[PDB]
Amino acid sequence: TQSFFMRESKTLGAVQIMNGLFHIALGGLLMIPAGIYAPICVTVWYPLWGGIMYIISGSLLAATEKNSRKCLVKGKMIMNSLSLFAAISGMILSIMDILNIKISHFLKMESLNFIRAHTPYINIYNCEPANPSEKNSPSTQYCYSIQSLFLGILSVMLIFAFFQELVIAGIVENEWKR
Amino acid sequence: TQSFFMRESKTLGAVQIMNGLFHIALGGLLMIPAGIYAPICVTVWYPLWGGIMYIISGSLLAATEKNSRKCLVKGKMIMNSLSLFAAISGMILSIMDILNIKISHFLKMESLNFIRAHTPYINIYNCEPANPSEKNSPSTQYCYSIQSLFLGILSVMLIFAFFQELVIAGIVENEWKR
Amino acid sequence: EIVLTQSPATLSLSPGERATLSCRASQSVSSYLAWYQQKPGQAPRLLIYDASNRATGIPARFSGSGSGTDFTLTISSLEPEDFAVYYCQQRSNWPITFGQGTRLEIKRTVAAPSVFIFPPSDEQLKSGTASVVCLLNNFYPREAKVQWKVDNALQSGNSQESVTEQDSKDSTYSLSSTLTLSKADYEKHKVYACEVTHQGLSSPVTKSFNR
Amino acid sequence: EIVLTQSPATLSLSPGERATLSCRASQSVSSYLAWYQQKPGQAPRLLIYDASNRATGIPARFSGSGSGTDFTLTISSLEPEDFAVYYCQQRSNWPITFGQGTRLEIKRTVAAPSVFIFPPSDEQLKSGTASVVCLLNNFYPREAKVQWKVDNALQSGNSQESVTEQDSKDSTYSLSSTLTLSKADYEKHKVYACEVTHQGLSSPVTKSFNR
Ligand SMILES: CC(C)CCC[C@@H](C)[C@H]1CC[C@H]2[C@@H]3CC=C4C[C@@H](OC(=O)CCC(=O)O)CC[C@]4(C)[C@H]3CC[C@]12C
Ligand SMILES: CC(C)CCC[C@@H](C)[C@H]1CC[C@H]2[C@@H]3CC=C4C[C@@H](OC(=O)CCC(=O)O)CC[C@]4(C)[C@H]3CC[C@]12C
Repeated sequence: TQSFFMRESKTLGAVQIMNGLFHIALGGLLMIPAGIYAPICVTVWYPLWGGIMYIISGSLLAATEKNSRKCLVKGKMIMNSLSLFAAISGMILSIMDILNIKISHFLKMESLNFIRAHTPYINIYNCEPANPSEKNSPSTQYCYSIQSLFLGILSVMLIFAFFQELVIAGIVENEWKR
Repeated sequence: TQSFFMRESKTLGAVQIMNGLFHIALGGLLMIPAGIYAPICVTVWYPLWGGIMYIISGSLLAATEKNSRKCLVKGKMIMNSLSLFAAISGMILSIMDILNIKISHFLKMESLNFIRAHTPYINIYNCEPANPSEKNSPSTQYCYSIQSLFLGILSVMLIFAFFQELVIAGIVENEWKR
Repeated sequence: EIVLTQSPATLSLSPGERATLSCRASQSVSSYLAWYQQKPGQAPRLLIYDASNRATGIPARFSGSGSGTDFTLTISSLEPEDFAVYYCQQRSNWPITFGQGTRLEIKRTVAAPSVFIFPPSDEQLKSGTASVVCLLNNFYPREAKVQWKVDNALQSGNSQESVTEQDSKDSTYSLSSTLTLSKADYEKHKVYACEVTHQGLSSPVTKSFNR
Repeated sequence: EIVLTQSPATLSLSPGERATLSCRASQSVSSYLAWYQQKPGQAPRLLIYDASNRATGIPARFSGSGSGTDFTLTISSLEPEDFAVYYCQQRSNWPITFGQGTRLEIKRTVAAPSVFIFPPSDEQLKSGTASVVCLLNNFYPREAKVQWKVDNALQSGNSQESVTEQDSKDSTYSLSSTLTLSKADYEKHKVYACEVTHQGLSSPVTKSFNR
């Protein structure tokens, strides 16, 4: 409840633009052709409007001093509330797709046809050799490698999304005393 | 040559701590077991160098106001010089690994033994069916996902290293007029 | 490669509660197994897989588990549709090997068998063959010792016989020994007879007819 | 599946500059090809691959390219170690098919052949066989028409012959027709002779001996 960040709030909104840039860059980098059943990050298009929202929030603090009325003094509340809502949706999707990977199939999430035709003869959710022998096969090894890579990138996205939500929650609790 | 960032340089150094955080996070993420011959960035341990050099600079710019002597005012030139040299090496290695990936073998960069035992049976530099037929086989068309992932990781690494070098060059040029 | 051995079939199961069999293997198979239920007249049905999970969509009162080379399964409920063959398989190394089959019985009391004779007919012999049939019915169990003798002499490698199924009322077994015989051998032989022995008779009995 | 046909061998190559052969295929093969150099007495050596890149570590004065079904290669330099067989292969679809072989010659002038006779020996006939040899030497080219007649009668399917290599001085070919013959047939026959024809003779010549 200690107020010590209001006077040094120039950087808090200054970093958000490049936070959104990083988020949208990661979302774009995650759009590599993988297989048939794309993850939940595809069917919702969350990274696109999430990064747009973050960069708009960062650019909102371009002029902290009072310049105009009803545009730089009234939007500060709706914008932070919607940013917090986007953040909580971010945690919901992140926890769901971090819990659904180590357990069996839950939902479908079909990928679009333009990228599906590139790699239509493989699956990403499960790959079993269907034989107790030949366990030391390149197919299973490559599956384990790519699954570990996907898990790592998802964990990285989780950690930085959580940090972004923490700073957004701090900045939104700065304005109002509940 | 127009000096307009000196008075508002707090953000420029503020973003550097978490830029180094991004650098070290990417370095840790890229260290998943992937193939037999590790890339050049593995044996050089560059991400640790970049992260440490960036975080120590961020710690240096914690207090801009004159507080002590010979510690917060003398190292501002050695720090900038070492950061610039580290960035120079950064994009030198970046261009090296982005040029050696589409051309034939140049060097080996043999990986360490602890990761060696886990992934013995797959190559990362080149996968070929070794047969003119069976082109539409998983073992042939099922490398391009990680190929594009590595290409994108290297590209974003190069872009962010270039941006960091640009901002550091601007900062050091602000200090001294050449 | 891998060969599977099964418990002996035709197990005498009184109408009680206990029912247990086994399926062993020579080489140490993996932990996971598979048991299936086979019924005649239509497609078979799944029974249990991995010896740790129940059936999907079918209620299962069975209890089967085990590890290594010895496995035990037991069923306590008595339903009128469980009397069928049992198959055990393995999936340790390709190619896989299948079992032979164990069929359960109903514990029916023994019945006194009967005999009959039938000399060859004129139309039968005019075709170029002569067959004599001895009818066996109302006997238990299906195992029996029936042979043929001609002129007090023993012949082998000439009899083909098939068994019947069990009725839904009394589960009565029937048999009919039939041998195709040549005309030339039929002409030069005098005495034809068939002999049957069973637990229901204290002394062998034979029937003879005049040609 | 894929079958490869080659240009006819024994091509007459005068000591000039031009030297060209071909290797065709029935089905349309892929663009990439492979040509190899084979030498007798030791391991062969690479010649050219993909019809677009030179040899690795070996200087190459050759010029071979082509596409589709027709391919052309030409060599202008004349070295004393290029006289060998040529092999063409393909790698379009498994299994691969190999060629037969084309060997180049030296353009040696024709030489007059000679003939000889040799009656069977006492030690030879005592073993249980009798062979007569007609020696052929100093003839060009290797192709020749030699046959045997006994008592002015023609026999077939009894002659086995092998050819020799070429010397490093004059490249002279030699032949020696030898047929193993039974004693019983040797006793009852009168006249043995062998006949040879060639471009160097204007009329067939034969030699006979008294038994
Ligand atoms: C605003 C943008 C920057 C957000 C990020 C979008 C990219 C992550 C996606 C959008 C379309 C995708 C592209 C769609 C198609 C291809 C074709 C693909 O090569 C092909 O398949 C050739 C075309 C064919 O053979 O059909 C290379 C990847 C690429 C460029 C994809 C790369 C990733 C792209 C650019
Ligand atoms: C906030 C944004 C503007 C920062 C920049 C992000 C993108 C504009 C850049 C970053 C890395 C670039 C990617 C680097 C590598 C590739 C690989 C490339 O793959 C191929 O074309 C080869 C296909 C194959 O044959 O495998 C597709 C484009 C892509 C994703 C590039 C798309 C554009 C990306 C995502």
